[PDB]
Amino acid sequence: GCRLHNCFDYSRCPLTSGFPVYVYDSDQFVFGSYLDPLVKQAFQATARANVYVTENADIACLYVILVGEMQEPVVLRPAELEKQLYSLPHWRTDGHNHVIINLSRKSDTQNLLYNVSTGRAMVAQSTFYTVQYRPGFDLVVSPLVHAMSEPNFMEIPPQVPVKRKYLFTFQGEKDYDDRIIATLKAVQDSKLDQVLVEFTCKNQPKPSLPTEWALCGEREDRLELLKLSTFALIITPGDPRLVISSGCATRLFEALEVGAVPVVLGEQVQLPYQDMLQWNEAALVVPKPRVTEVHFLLRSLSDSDLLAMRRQGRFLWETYFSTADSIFNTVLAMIRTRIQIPAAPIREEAAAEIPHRSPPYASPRYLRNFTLTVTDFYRSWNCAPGPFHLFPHTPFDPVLPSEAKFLGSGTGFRPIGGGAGGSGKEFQAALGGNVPREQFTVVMLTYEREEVLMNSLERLNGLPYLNKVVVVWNSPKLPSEDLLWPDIGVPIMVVRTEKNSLNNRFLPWNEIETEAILSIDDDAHLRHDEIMFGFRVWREARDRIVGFPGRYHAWDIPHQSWLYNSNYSCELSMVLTGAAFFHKYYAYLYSYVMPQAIRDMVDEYINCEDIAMNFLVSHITRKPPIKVTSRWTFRDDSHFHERHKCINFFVKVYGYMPLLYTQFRVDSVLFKTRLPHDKTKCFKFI
Amino acid sequence: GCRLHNCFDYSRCPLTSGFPVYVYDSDQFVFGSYLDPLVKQAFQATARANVYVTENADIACLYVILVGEMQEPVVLRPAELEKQLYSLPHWRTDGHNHVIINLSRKSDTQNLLYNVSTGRAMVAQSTFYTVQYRPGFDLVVSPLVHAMSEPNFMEIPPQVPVKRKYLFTFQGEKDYDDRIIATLKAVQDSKLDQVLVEFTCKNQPKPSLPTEWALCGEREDRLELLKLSTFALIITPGDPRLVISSGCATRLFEALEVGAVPVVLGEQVQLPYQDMLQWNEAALVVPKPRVTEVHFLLRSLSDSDLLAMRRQGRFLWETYFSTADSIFNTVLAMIRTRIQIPAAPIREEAAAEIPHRSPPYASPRYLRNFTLTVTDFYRSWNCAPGPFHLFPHTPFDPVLPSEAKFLGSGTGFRPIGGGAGGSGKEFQAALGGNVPREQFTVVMLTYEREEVLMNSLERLNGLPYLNKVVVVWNSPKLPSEDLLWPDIGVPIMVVRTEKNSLNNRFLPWNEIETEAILSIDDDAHLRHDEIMFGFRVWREARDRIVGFPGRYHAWDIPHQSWLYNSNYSCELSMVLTGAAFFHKYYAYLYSYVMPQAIRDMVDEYINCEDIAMNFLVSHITRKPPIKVTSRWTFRDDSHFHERHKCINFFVKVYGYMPLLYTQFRVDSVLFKTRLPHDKTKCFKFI
Ligand SMILES: *[C@@H]1O[C@H](CO)[C@@H](O[C@@H]2O[C@H](CO)[C@@H](O[C@@H]3O[C@H](CO)[C@@H](O)[C@H](O[C@H]4O[C@H](CO)[C@@H](O)[C@H](O)[C@@H]4O)[C@@H]3O)[C@H](O)[C@H]2NC(C)=O)[C@H](O)[C@H]1NC(C)=O
Ligand SMILES: *[C@@H]1O[C@H](CO)[C@@H](O[C@@H]2O[C@H](CO)[C@@H](O[C@@H]3O[C@H](CO)[C@@H](O)[C@H](O[C@H]4O[C@H](CO)[C@@H](O)[C@H](O)[C@@H]4O)[C@@H]3O)[C@H](O)[C@H]2NC(C)=O)[C@H](O)[C@H]1NC(C)=O
Ligand SMILES: *[C@@H]1O[C@H](CO)[C@@H](O[C@@H]2O[C@H](CO)[C@@H](O)[C@H](O)[C@H]2NC(C)=O)[C@H](O)[C@H]1NC(C)=O
Ligand SMILES: *[C@@H]1O[C@H](CO)[C@@H](O[C@@H]2O[C@H](CO)[C@@H](O)[C@H](O)[C@H]2NC(C)=O)[C@H](O)[C@H]1NC(C)=O
Repeated sequence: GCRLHNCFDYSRCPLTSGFPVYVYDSDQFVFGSYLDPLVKQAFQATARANVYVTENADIACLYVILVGEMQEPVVLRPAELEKQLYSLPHWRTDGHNHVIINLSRKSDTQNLLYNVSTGRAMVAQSTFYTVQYRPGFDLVVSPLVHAMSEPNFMEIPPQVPVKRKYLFTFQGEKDYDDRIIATLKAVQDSKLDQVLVEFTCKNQPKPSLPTEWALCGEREDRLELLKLSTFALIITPGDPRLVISSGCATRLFEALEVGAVPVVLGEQVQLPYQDMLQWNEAALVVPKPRVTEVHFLLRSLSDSDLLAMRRQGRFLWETYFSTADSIFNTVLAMIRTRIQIPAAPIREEAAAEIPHRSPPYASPRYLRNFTLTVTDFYRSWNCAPGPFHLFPHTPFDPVLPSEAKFLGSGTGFRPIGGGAGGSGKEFQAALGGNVPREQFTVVMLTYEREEVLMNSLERLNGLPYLNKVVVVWNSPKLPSEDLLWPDIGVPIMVVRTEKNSLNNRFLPWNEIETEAILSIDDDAHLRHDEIMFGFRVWREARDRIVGFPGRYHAWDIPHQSWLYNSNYSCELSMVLTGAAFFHKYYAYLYSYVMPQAIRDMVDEYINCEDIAMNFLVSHITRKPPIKVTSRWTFRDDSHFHERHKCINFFVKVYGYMPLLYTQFRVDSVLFKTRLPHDKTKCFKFI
Repeated sequence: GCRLHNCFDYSRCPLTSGFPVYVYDSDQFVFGSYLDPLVKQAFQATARANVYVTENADIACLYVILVGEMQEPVVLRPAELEKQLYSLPHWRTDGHNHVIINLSRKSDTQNLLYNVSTGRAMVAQSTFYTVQYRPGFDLVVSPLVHAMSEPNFMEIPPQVPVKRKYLFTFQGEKDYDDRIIATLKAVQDSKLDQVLVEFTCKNQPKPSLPTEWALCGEREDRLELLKLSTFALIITPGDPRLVISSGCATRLFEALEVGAVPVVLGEQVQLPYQDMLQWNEAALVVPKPRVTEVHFLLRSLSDSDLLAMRRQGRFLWETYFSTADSIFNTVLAMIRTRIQIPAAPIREEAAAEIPHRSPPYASPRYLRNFTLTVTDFYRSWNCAPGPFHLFPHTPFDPVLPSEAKFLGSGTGFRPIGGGAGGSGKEFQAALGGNVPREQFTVVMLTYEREEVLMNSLERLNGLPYLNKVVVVWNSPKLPSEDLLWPDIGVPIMVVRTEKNSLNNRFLPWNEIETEAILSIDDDAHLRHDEIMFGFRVWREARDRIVGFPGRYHAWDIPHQSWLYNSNYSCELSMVLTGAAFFHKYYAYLYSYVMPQAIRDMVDEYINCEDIAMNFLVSHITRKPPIKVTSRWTFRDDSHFHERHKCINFFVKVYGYMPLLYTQFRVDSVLFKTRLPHDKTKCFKFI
């Protein structure tokens, strides 16, 4: 049988040449008129927009043809479908480097390609029999539910409380069948916990494969019961030759959508994208012989583990299942990863520099292409943000051991005291730490404050590790020609914004040449020694927000909602970006991967952009931010209530509150310490 | 073909009943006299010692029979081997729940079971043809190299420098053969980098399977060249029916032993334990068609990624390959995990309490059995310490979100201000944080200091969150009957040590009922408010060492070695356990999973136990410790030089320096802050 090492032509697909894809126009072939119109429409829309797609058929590494779900009843005959396949313009003789895509939307009994010879082409679909599944070569994909429609998070029930009305539920109609039915009916009768198990359909059943449990009713009927259940049961078909069915995949989709943790009875099943995804992290898979132990097992699991499973299922669904675009990207990424080609680089925000009248070292980029696609496979596919983009830098890059900088990897390192260590002097003379030398860029948002901007920019004169200052001009009116900008020793670049928005401060501007960004308001007052210590801390904590202003979130018992609080406190949960360090990676994520609703809300209130970034970074890392110094001030009411509303809405969007509390801040080691006369403090006041 | 869902009897193996194993005595059967004596000897030794093994054949979930590598030439005939198998006492009719183990030591051409019917039994061996490999049911295991011998880490070359003399090496003797040979010879001729590739054996080749590259010379000859090479090339057999061979596994073993990163040409191969292990993290697997791109790919990889690969290979080798005991444990663990049964609990240090003459809440235990074996599969098998033990607690347990304690999971939580937050008062009245309420236990080592012990114990009177005090009596002489122990409000338990050793303070005593341990010398002076703040920080940082005394390690340029330093410094790398918090988990690891050489050295110098624990915790987490307060003192020369030697030896044992620098310490949020009169500081002096 065909495998990737004896039916794929690698000569078309060099490692460095990218991943050019050619998509056939199905309207120019007999398939087009018989396709289900919504599938055709959505697929054409997503293929038109995809970055990998090319019109140049001669350079293509992969060819894509949509044969799709066809209208019922299927007019086309298998032999004539085969005849059309073998007649495609670039189906040279055997169809190597072709993937045939057949997306399921409405029918769970259609098996077009069962009697069709596909030569050397790969097949991506949701239904497979053992005689036509080739592991590692074929792809199991999710069904296309939301075609020409959007899934709204507002209708997804919240992740908490962990326990819902029913422990588990099942609805279906149709050797272990009798055993399973008796065991689950006994569980229902005993009433140790509330369950709702039905083995007949009240609403007329949907047509099904011969030995499969049929879906009951409409999609809206099922979600109503699934929204009330902690777990969702998925019983696999009794036929041993059936690897995966569209019905079981639909059940899995509907369970993951509303947060019911799937419980699969039967290990022979191949779940969608199972080659890349660790489904054990999001679903429980149990052998049918162990059905008598399912109730005990489900009762044994802890709340936090169950909640982690629910969260991982939400991630998987949103990233790979929810839209046609996601399905197409997942197919392309699976094929690209199998043949070890890196993802396409993520786009930067090109900007126009406003001309004005008045040594930087840039961090290296794109050093881990192959490592990220092949070596870090698990993190790439099972952790946010996902595998679809290649970033120039990443805060999770492995660091070298302490010895390497002395034994052959010292390029760029600046040890303290040459490796002997030392006191304040040796500390102030070198960055030290566990990573090479580095600079940072200041990003400043300004609006109708033309004079304070000059003063604040002048205050930045002489910062030791400053690469450049980026001034984001938000006002509709351009700066005047008579405005003399100060000479602070580093370039000042004024970038023109296409529209007025607080989200512009987190745009990944092309002008930013450093991993580190210092985000500062145009009227903030920071001493040089605070900035430098914060930079060192961030160098030690690259994946956190490291900043000066602190806030925390509080629970309102009478209303069972969250409140934003800014009193002085002994514990914190947010560090405002009015003065904070963070990695540019998060700017890309904020601008292009974070949900659109959050940015739209930021625009609506012209407020809460810092809260959104804290939400994002806590969601990614599951760690709180770092408070750097003792200061709390750095110098309306509706502006204050808007933030309570922002917090509540963001909780709705994410499904949970990602913020976490910290009960400590950081200071320099020898801060306020009584030293011997030979020693010197690291900082005079910090 | 047999699969686990149609040839395994789960009725013998309930989830809660453990994993009882019965091992046949091979001496009582015709196999025994023909076995290779060293394989037989080592296997019997390890089976005798294993915790899962039982002599009660009626309760056994699994049955193990060693047919092993046989003496060459093989006298026994396949039919007679089959005859003996089907005659085993508990081979009922078909051999269900049997695993046949055939370990390879000396021969790479022996294929005993090729013409043998095994019924429903599983087979664990190193050589498989496609007609006799059943994925998910059979096991690919490593060869038994170190039989009745020990692998010494002293002969393993250091992980750094990353680049060695040769970029890659190959030695072997014997469609892509000509392509590969020409490409690699061209790489050698071009001399962009130094390589040594030989396609004939200078020393007589070892016998090999028909289409396999034969091993050259003796094992000692190969390691000499492998020690000098950054990468090691592994070319798979040309026969498409050969899944895995003992020779390729031997090559992989030898590469992983000395830190040469394997480069495998051919993706059809099944590497050992590949169902559980992510080999992509430790090896590069490349299709043969891409041989022309191998040189570019190997040159592209960065030093840190290559070093991470080397470290992961070291972990995998030491955990699963190195000894016969490890191989047997891996086989048992793979089978146990496939059928979803938890690992056996790790042993505690039972102790005798010395009687003496003068509310605790215990943390819950064993709450994540199924989650750890099935849900956290990847972390369990691909991260240290490994999957072989079940721990009562773990510092990496997931934490709940902020909302859960208010919406149905509030059991044990003590929010600050009821969720509204607050100032010093509300802070001092509740623990707060992100995890439920908790206590800590004090562990105190004493020796010939009978009086200071009384005073120090008296100082502990009134600690708010103290569960009990454990006094580890090291002196050969017992405490006198006239010694009146103080009444400090909590139990004092004096535990008798079986021998005098500093390693006794990290023994996981049965008396310790808490996750947190406060390790304090019997003469240290700590104020109550320092201890409490440290406890809160640790509650926030459960996987770190959190403590007061700080030290750092320095590089000695003239000798290219490490030095221990205790001057005042602006950066730190160690927190001494003379006053520090840590998780009991690390006590289990120190006592039972850490290498024996380290503990033997601690005994030899009667010094350096704190340095060892810092090494361990940094190795596990790859994060530095946390320094809690500003104080540096809490009140011989050879004792000081011994520690330089300890550091160097530990670096030899681990293969690298795991310590990392930190340039900051932690303090309370409102420490030294000017508050409004309504607010109050969290601590008066901290
Ligand atoms: C410093 O701390 C104090 C004490 O925590 C804090 O005072 C609190 O402020 C909040 C917010 O203004 C108050 O809670 C509100 O009370 C009003 C009625 O007075 C309600 O209408 C509010 O409910 C709305 O908002 C909710 C979302 O937050 C919705 O779910 C709800 O449906 C309503 O739309 C809300 O309950 C609270 O009563 C006071 N408490 C006291 C003791 O004064 C103060 O704001 C903090 N100061 C700073 C600068 O942070
Ligand atoms: C405070 O800091 C100072 C300055 O760093 C520090 O003084 C240094 O102490 C070290 C250790 O005593 C000295 O280094 C040694 O020097 C002797 C010769 O004087 C050598 O024999 C030593 O080499 C042996 O040890 C090595 C392993 O460490 C082996 O690899 C080697 O083969 C030898 O066996 C070692 O080089 C160093 O010279 C001084 N430096 C100065 C400027 O004095 C002091 O110890 C620190 N104080 C405290 C309390 O930590
Ligand atoms: C890693 O991938 C990046 C992104 O594709 C590569 O950067 C491109 O390199 C080509 C060839 O030099 C240039 O023409 C492009 O302009 C680069 N793109 C960007 C965004 O800079 C990079 O060469 C790759 N590095 C490797 C393979 O080592
Ligand atoms: C998780 O595993 C532990 C360890 O095997 C179980 O603890 C044992 O439980 C049995 C039955 O109650 C006792 O007889 C043993 O003494 C316990 N061992 C120890 C070391 O305490 C625990 O019951 C399991 N929890 C589950 C399955 O929920």
